[PDB]
Amino acid sequence: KVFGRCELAAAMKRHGLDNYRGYSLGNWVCAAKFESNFNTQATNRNTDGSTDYGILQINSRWWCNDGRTPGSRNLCNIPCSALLSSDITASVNCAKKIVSDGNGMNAWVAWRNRCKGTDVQAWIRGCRL
Ligand SMILES: O=C1C(Br)=CC(=C(c2cc(Br)c(O)c(Br)c2)c2ccccc2S(=O)(=O)O)C=C1Br
Ligand SMILES: O=C1C(Br)=CC(=C(c2cc(Br)c(O)c(Br)c2)c2ccccc2S(=O)(=O)O)C=C1Br
Ligand code: NA
Repeated sequence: KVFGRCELAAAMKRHGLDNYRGYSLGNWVCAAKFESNFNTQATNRNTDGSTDYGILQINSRWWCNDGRTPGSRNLCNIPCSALLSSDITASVNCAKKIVSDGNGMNAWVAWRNRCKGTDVQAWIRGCRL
């Protein structure tokens, strides 16, 4: 499923992502735009041999199990396949685990380079929320 910008914002808010850990909703929409262009089925290999999955391009070295990444931790306790569903629940729950501690949304390079330090509230312009 390729979500619309506001469509995704609304689905995220139905899972309480708005202001999760202090990150306003636009941060997550901005991250999803530049990670996956809003496509839940996006998959992309990395130079370390891990792969990123789903609308937030969550990695298989640390977060999900894809059965082919040496030394994977699966800290979200989920098959990476689950992050490709049209239902964003699994991606949201894993994103919440990622942001629960550590470097927060800095786990996403795209967030750090494209979203951090900008007015991310622009990303929910014109969205009924
Ligand atoms: O900085 C990088 C970046 Br950027 C990409 C890549 C590669 C690559 C190729 C494909 Br195809 C692919 O799907 C992905 Br992901 C990466 C690559 C290129 C030539 C030979 C072997 C690889 S290898 O590393 O894949 O063996 C290597 C370095 Br170094
Ligand atoms: O030195 C190389 C060079 Br150059 C290319 C490639 C690859 C590759 C090659 C072709 Br051709 C291609 O069409 C695609 Br896509 C990827 C490759 C890259 C990453 C992962 C798997 C492959 S794999 O496909 O080789 O398993 C690996 C090495 Br090592
Ligand atoms: Na894995």
